[PDB]
Amino acid sequence: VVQPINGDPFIGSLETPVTSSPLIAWYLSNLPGYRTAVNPLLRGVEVGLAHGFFLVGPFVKAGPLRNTAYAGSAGSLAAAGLVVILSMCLTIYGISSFKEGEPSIAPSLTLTGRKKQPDQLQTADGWAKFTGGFFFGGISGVTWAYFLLYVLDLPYF
Amino acid sequence: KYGDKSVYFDLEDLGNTTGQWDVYGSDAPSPYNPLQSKFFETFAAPFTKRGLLLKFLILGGGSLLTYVSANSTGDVLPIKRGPQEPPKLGPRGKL
Amino acid sequence: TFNNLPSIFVPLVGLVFPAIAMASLFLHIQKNK
Amino acid sequence: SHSVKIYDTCIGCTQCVRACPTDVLEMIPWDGCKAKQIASAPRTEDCVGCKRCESACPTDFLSVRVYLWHETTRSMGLAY
Amino acid sequence: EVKILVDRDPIKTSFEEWAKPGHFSRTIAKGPDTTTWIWNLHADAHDFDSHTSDLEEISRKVFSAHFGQLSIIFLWLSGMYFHGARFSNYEAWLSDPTHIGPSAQVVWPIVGQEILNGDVGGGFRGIQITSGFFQIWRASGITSELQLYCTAIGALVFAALMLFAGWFHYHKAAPKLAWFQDVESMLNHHLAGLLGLGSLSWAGHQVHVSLPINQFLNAGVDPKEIPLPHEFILNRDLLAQLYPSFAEGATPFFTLNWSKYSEFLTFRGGLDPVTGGLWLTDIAHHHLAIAILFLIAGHMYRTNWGIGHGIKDILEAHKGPFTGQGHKGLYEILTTSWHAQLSLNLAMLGSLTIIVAHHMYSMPPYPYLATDYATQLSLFTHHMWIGGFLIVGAAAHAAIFMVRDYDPTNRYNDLLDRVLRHRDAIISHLNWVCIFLGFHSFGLYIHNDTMSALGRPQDMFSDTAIQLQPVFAQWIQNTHALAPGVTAPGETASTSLTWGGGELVAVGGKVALLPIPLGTADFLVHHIHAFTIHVTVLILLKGVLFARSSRLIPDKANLGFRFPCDGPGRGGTCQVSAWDHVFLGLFWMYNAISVVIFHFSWKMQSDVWGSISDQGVVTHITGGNFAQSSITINGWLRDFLWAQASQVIQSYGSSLSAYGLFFLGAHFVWAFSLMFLFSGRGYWQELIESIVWAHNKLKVAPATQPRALSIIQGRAVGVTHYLLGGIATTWAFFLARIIAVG
Amino acid sequence: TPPQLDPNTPSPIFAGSTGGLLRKAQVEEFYVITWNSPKEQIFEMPTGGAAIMREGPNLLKLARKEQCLALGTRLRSKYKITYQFYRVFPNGEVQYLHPKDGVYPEKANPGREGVGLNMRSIGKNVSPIEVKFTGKQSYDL
Amino acid sequence: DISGLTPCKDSKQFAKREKQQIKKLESSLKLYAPESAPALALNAQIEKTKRRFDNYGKYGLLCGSDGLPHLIVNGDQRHWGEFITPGILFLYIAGWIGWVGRSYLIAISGEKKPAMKEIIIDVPLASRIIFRGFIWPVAAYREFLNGDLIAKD
Ligand code: CLA
Ligand code: CLA
Ligand code: CLA
Ligand code: CLA
Ligand code: CLA
Ligand SMILES: CC1=C(C/C=C(\C)CCC[C@H](C)CCC[C@H](C)CCCC(C)C)C(=O)c2ccccc2C1=O
Ligand code: SF4
Ligand code: SF4
Repeated sequence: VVQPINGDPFIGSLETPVTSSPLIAWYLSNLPGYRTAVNPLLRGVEVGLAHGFFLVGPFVKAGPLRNTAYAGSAGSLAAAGLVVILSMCLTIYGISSFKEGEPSIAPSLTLTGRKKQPDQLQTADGWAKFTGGFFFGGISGVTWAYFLLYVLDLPYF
Repeated sequence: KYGDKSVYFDLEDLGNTTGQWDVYGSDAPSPYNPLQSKFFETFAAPFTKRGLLLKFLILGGGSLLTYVSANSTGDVLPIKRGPQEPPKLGPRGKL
Repeated sequence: TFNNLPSIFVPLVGLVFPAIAMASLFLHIQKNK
Repeated sequence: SHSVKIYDTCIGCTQCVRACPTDVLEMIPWDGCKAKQIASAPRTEDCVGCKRCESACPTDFLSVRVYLWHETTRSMGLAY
Repeated sequence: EVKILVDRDPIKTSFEEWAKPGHFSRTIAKGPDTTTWIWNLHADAHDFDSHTSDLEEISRKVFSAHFGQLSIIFLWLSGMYFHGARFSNYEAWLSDPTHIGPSAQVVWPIVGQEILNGDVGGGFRGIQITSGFFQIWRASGITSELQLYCTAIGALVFAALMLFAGWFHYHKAAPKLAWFQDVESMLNHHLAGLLGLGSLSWAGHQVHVSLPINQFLNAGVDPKEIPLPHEFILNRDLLAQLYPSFAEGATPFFTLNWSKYSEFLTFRGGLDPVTGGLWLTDIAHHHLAIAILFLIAGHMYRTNWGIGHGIKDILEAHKGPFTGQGHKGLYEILTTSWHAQLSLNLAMLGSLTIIVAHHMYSMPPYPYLATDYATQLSLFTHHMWIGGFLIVGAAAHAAIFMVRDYDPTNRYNDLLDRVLRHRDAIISHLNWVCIFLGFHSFGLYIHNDTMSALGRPQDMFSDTAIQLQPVFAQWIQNTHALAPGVTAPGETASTSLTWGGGELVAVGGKVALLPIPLGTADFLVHHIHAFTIHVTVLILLKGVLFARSSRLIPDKANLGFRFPCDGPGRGGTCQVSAWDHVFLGLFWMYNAISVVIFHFSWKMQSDVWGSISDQGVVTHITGGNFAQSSITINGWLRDFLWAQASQVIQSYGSSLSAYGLFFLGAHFVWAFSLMFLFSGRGYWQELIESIVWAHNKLKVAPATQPRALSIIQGRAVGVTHYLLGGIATTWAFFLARIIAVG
Repeated sequence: TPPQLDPNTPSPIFAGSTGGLLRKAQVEEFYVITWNSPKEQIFEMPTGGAAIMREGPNLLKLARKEQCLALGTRLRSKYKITYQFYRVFPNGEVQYLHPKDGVYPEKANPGREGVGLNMRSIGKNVSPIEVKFTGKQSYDL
Repeated sequence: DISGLTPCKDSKQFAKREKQQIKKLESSLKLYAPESAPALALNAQIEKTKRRFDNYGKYGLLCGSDGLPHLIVNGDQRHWGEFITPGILFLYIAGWIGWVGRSYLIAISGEKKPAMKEIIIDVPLASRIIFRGFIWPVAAYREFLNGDLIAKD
């Protein structure tokens, strides 16, 4: 049931039932980290939305004043602050890695071996688009979950 | 020939021998609705410029942080309240 | 507003200036002329 | 990368080369010893710095001599 | 078939090899060129796989060495029984086993050390022991120093017997490899005969000796006017008056009417209220049932006849859902590697020692053990340390198997190859879960410290704060508190009282195991324990898997199991060997077991151990401060280390002055170890060469040239002194505290 | 001597391990070793595990030179076969590496020159004050 | 009375320390029968304590405000017995040892493999050499004057 990676038994990995299952290869390929054909901005928006929609949870329900009246009103600001930290993080990552105009450093071909087009996420402008998408989608998700925490009634976490 | 029986050193196809495969990179087309995509492409383009995003995040995060700390009343955080108690004397009178 | 000045500067030196310095020095660390 | 300089006190025992796990060293012909050979060091750029060459050099102090220097990915023993 | 397979006189008994030192190898049987020769002599002293490269001579050597170890253990037992005979207050302890400190050591009055002979009680001035041997002897129904004296002579007889047996099985008539390599017979005998008949004969002792004498002592009887055990055997009216089930005889047994034997083989769960131990009827039934179990288990493997199993036949035919095609070749490596077997056996023996500690604190099997808090603390602490050490030895010997006794050409296994192949996934996920565990346990402690220091106790991780309750362990306690009513109706009370209920078996003014509660602090410290265990497993399994090759040194198996490094290259390879990994796993086993015994001592001193009043309210030693102080490291520093280490500093004067002294000296040796771990051989060799100049200038130059310790030997001396000093500090602390408070 | 001109020869039978070419092959140089095994047999490969090298020519691609030369010494000492490995940069230009003259480096083949060789005892090196404020060190005169 | 210290036979704190230790021993003596063996050992310790304090009284020990015998190691004759008369008795014995183990090392210095006598000590040779260091100071003195004490490299 376990198989060497792509048949090649001298690359540092293995085709297991965890990393090579069709359910996983469908899930881990159709999520915005690996949408190599679409432009990096839309998938970055998806990533930011998914990461800001939930980051408000820990800050609002475990924060320093979660037991007060400004529980969500301050936890959501804290999550927006972490989003403004992490967009800065991605920004400096893209600045240090890809300078201004180089071609993509991504894996060129796929597992089978067909000449797939290089992922534009790993370019300077591409990762910059990803940073902008992450920032916008993260503030979007933080504010949307702030909207939902007081609008929609849940028994909470 | 990389696809031969136990040959993994095709020298002209050095991406298959080095392990340059995209383990999960799908070249499948845009899944989102094109109008939603256009909305995000127009509304997030201002954040695309990196040199103008780093400066913006620095001078916006620092501004919001030095602002929300300043106008934070004595109900959010207690350091801005004060003692709110009679100050007790130290040892040996006060010294 | 002089008891409010610690609230201005302690974040600006402790959170903001460290972010500035860490970002700038990380760029200086990875630069290539 | 590193700097594996050898000295003329070498006796041509060929143990520094038989210990070298990166082929930094190689015996050449020479006329300064009973064995008529000495251990050169062309592939210093492949030197990891393990000093097995000088943990096998049977001289009073040493003939082969590893001076650690600028560390590259070949000299930092990196398979990644 | 399984023959005897021995040979006569393989090695000549003589003192010629006593004379020439280091005879057992090639590079040591020449003489000392340096002083490293001595260290390499003692280091390779029992490295029999290095002396002779055949399993026959190795196996003879380890067999006779096990005989020497058994002679030593019998000699030590003879010593303990004898010191309990002539240098003890065992009679006075039997008369009053609640206010008389168990003492079986007296010091000589020479330099003022006579004050170590304390007022333990019973007209006896001596050292209060903590081995619980008095409790064993009351569980055996001894009641006389003559019996301890004669079993001491018997243990000396057995020590001489084992020494003669080692001499005979090395020098006069030694087995050959066909005798050791057969393991179906070894398992069959060690199951049916050693552990089966051993438990059977102990159950016979208990049924015939321990139960009557302990029932007499519990009823209240001076141990002098108590009938001897042979009177219980011979005089049937006596033992029949104790248990009328004996009046019928073994026709209850042979007609399978065992229901009438339920007067002395009860399943009476829980502890004996009169004495705080377990019910010796329950223990006799236990050893009997265990005897039946191991006796039917020791007839499983095929030895010489047609019936049975082949361990090869089992392992080579064990297909399954997850890599069952493997398991082939394990009979080869385990019957051709003493290091594989030593690793496996040390792992399971140390884990059993830990199980032993955990089951002796909670189900105290000996009478008046739970109320001798020094005995309980010392036993748990001891067996915890022994288990951790034995597991770390399992690591060392797994590594020594991986380096030396591993040949994929001849002795190939599918499972071990599959483990070595994805070993980086193993160590990566284990490193990750170690980081995760370190954070979400110790960082919880740091959060608690910060919040309590910032004046935010509402934000701590506690029961009066953010609660991290052990729901699963609490649920297990709820079940086992209710288990004997529905799931195990044969038990009148639960297996232990740590679960719950209105059960508090006090024997005097002492508790003996009320139900241990599990709060937020217990969650925190149990995750600290899982953490320290996982980091120890990380270090040790990492040394095991990377003993042979890595991305750094792909020829490590050619460098050996126990080598310092491969030089400063590759950045540095300082502690790359598997020996260095067990050397670090020793420090982490120390951290693990030290926090384990700290959890134990504080939890018992706060929630269990204490006094019981005439109104019925328990006053603990520390006072229940584990749920509020053991959430912060400042509380461990304050309410545990600073608070409980008051009796070890006030120890000076009273008998416990030695524990005071052994505190500081232990504190020293630990620090003395830091001279070795931090430093390196080069500085000390250069200092030594300056001192050698100073000696050459006085014609006092030695011929054994002074060399600084080997790098590996510096690390060994360091970890040795470190473990000694830390463990002796904790031993002094524990014993002084618990002998001065309970 | 002319190099041996690495062909597309087969590889050993190996079930795969976590010791292969991660990123030092994608963007930097990786290595490849070729050995002629007279018979098919099992051998402990340096990336952890145990592979079965085939009869005739075999080829194994490794991540660094120490893996190649460790495996080569184990082959030459245990199986007594003649190994020779290369270095292949990610653009090509396979570099012949190990023998460099056809004969192993322990043999004093003529032609190879003296490089990294001081014609002095080791303690006749000048002090660092002599070479201070100069790009040279005390072991390059 | 040097260094502001009263003698110990006159110091009230010294006698108070004696009485305190004696009462501490007697409070442990009450728990045992007066004819029993622990009681007799405690009484022997009591007489040992009493004569210890008496002997520190009579031997000129000086006691401080804490009431403990202090040692005056400066050179005053009254207190030579505290440091110098033992100290010489050390430097003799110590210099015995080093003069023996050195001499032994010179006697096994001229062997073929002299290291197998470091780990396997020639008991006859060592017993011949041991008493050479009885009157070691004159041997060391003369060897210093003859130059045989310091190797000439
Ligand atoms: C590591 C242990 C630990 C833990 C658990 C906590 C927990 C907490 N701390 Mg404490 N703290 C710690 C260590 C820790 N601390 C240490 C070490 C220090 C000092 C060095 C402090 C100092 C400190 C201060 C000074 C304060 C806190 C506060 C807090 C609270 C709010 C944290 C916050 O902003 O939420 C943000 C949390 C997140 C962003 C976490 C997201 C993680 C998600 C849930 C992981 C999900 C993974 C998912 C399962 C992956 C698989 C699925 C995927 C594939 C989809 C929270 C109760 C605050 C407080 O008092 O509130 C009570 C506060 O003011 N902490
Ligand atoms: C007096 C009887 C006698 C005599 C003359 C010999 C003579 C010999 N034996 Mg045998 N042997 C004997 C008894 C004897 N043995 C017994 C009783 C046992 C069972 C343990 C053995 C088991 C045995 C084995 C397994 C081996 C020998 C070997 C040898 C030879 C080497 C001896 C040597 O250098 O070690 C001298 C060593 C010592 C004197 C050390 C004594 C260690 C004892 C047993 C333990 C003491 C531990 C102590 C309590 C703890 C330390 C405390 C301390 C810190 C204060 C030599 C021919 C070896 C041989 O020929 O193989 C090449 C060998 O491998 N012997
Ligand atoms: C049913 C018979 C039987 C019994 C009782 C034992 C018992 C034991 N064996 Mg095993 N063994 C057996 C059969 C048996 N063996 C067979 C058939 C083989 C060949 C396959 C082996 C091969 C074997 C090896 C290779 C080793 C042992 C070891 C041990 C001892 C382990 C230490 C221990 O648990 O201490 C508990 C201690 C005791 C119970 C005290 C023992 C006292 C009695 C007198 C000896 C036990 C009976 C014994 C078999 C001798 C019979 C009489 C003799 C005159 C022939 C233990 C005493 C190990 C050991 O310690 O080495 C010495 C060891 O290395 N045995
Ligand atoms: C069943 C138990 C068992 C057995 C049979 C062995 C057997 C062996 N071990 Mg293993 N080992 C064990 C348990 C065991 N070990 C445990 C529990 C640990 C963890 C600490 C180790 C860790 C370990 C390492 C790390 C190494 C071995 C090695 C060895 C071999 C040679 C040992 C030697 O010659 O030293 C002879 C004996 C000594 C040198 C004496 C040791 C002195 C100890 C450490 C001091 C402690 C004594 C005391 C408690 C302190 C107070 C003393 C007092 C006087 C002040 C031998 C095969 C070595 C090996 O095979 O390498 C090739 C090796 O490197 N072992
Ligand atoms: C107190 C001393 C100390 C500490 C903190 C550590 C910490 C660590 N050791 Mg080390 N180690 C130590 C002593 C220590 N060690 C000693 C004395 C030895 C002697 C042999 C070793 C030997 C050793 C080995 C051999 C191994 C470790 C491992 C580890 C790690 C496991 C836990 C982890 O990562 O969880 C999370 C981190 C911690 C629990 C550390 C404390 C941090 C706390 C929780 C709060 C953090 C606050 C937060 C980050 C804010 C920071 C401030 C901000 C301004 C940036 C961690 C880095 C293992 C490892 O690296 O692999 C996993 C490993 O294999 N250690
Ligand atoms: C202190 C120290 C030393 C020096 C330690 C010495 C050399 C070992 C101690 C040897 C003892 C003192 C030798 C004397 C014992 C003899 C048996 C002589 C007995 C005769 C009388 C002294 C009784 C190292 O060599 C070293 C090496 C690597 C890492 C750390 C260290 C390290 O910390
Ligand atoms: S090891 Fe030393 S002596 Fe021997 S060949 Fe090499 S340089 Fe010469
Ligand atoms: S410091 Fe010591 S252990 Fe580290 S590389 Fe150098 S010699 Fe080896």
